[PDB]
Parts: sequence; C-alpha cells; structure tokens
Amino acid sequence: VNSFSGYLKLTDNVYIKNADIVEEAKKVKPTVVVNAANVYLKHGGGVAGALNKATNNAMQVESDDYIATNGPLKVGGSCVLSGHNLAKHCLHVVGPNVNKGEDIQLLKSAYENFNQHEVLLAPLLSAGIFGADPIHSLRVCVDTVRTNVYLAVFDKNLYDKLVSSFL
Ligand SMILES: Cc1cc(S(=O)(=O)N2CCC[C@H](C(N)=O)C2)cnc1N
Repeated sequence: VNSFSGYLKLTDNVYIKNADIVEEAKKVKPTVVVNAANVYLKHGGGVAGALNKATNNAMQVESDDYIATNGPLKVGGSCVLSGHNLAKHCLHVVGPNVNKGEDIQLLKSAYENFNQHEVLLAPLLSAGIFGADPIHSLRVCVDTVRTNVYLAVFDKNLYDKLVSSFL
C-alpha cells in the first residue's frame, strides 16, 4: 500500500491522474519524483521550470554543480539528485526534444531509467514543450516501465484524451 490517491489504474503497474506534479509531490513526498530534464539540467520551463521554482531555485543550484563536475547528460539518460522539499530524490530524465530534432526512439531508453526505482511520481516524458505526442509517450511508458509509476498530467483536456484513447 502507498499514499498515492485518486489515480486511475491503466495496467498492473501504471497509474494516471489529472494533477499538477508540483502539488502532488508536495503532498505525497514520494521517494522519487521524475523531472523532465534537458542534458544541461537547465530548468527553465515546462515541468522542470515548475519543479525548480517550487524548490526556490535550489534544484538549479545543485544541478549547476552537478554539470560543472560531470558534464551534460545523454539524451535518454538520467541522474539522481536531491528531491529538495518535493521528494527524497529527483530522477532527472532526458527524453528527446522533438523541437530540437532528437530521435523519438530514444524515448524508450529514457523510460528505462524508471526501472531502477521501485515507485515513482512522474510526468509523461517528451510531452509538453518537448514536442512529442503524449499518447505515444504513454504507450512507450506502459510498454517499457515495469516498476510502479504514478503519472501526473497537468492538462485536464489531455488527461481525458489519454484515458479515453488508452488501449
Ligand atoms: C516502497 C514504496 C514507496 C512509496 S513512495 O515513494 O511513493 N513514498 C515513500 C516514503 C513515504 C511516502 C508516503 N507519503 O507514505 C511514500 C510508496 N509505497 C511503497 N511501497
């Protein structure tokens, strides 16, 4: 049993809710919240900008030190950093950004990072300002992630479309 509430069950291991991931993280304090990161961990907008703002920029400060030491992530890759006031840990995962021309096949590799964590609160990778089709992202999630994932979808209209079109 876990503390996630109000989710619709899509499969054995994937759950979905219309929710603001920031507000959901603040309330559950999950072991892992996933950030929709870029390779530079520049948390300017989208989910990343919102998560970072909720940490009062502490996520960005930590991230800048990480990059100065380690260099950029790979598209499809990830790193574990602090969850600050939102979660124990933040898994920063880089999905391909269609608006930069990155290969959507890398979306499966991005979701594979979730399998290193037993339970996660997450957004749909490569959705929103990353330009991919969220219906496709949900399909890849379901077909790739085997651990227990609680997906937060900000937009109510999109949430309803994702549920109603789910096979
Ligand atoms: C292994 C496991 C993790 C989680 S959790 O990452 O979401 N988190 C962990 C910390 C306490 C949180 C809570 N508010 O109880 C729930 C939930 N259930 C589980 N069986």
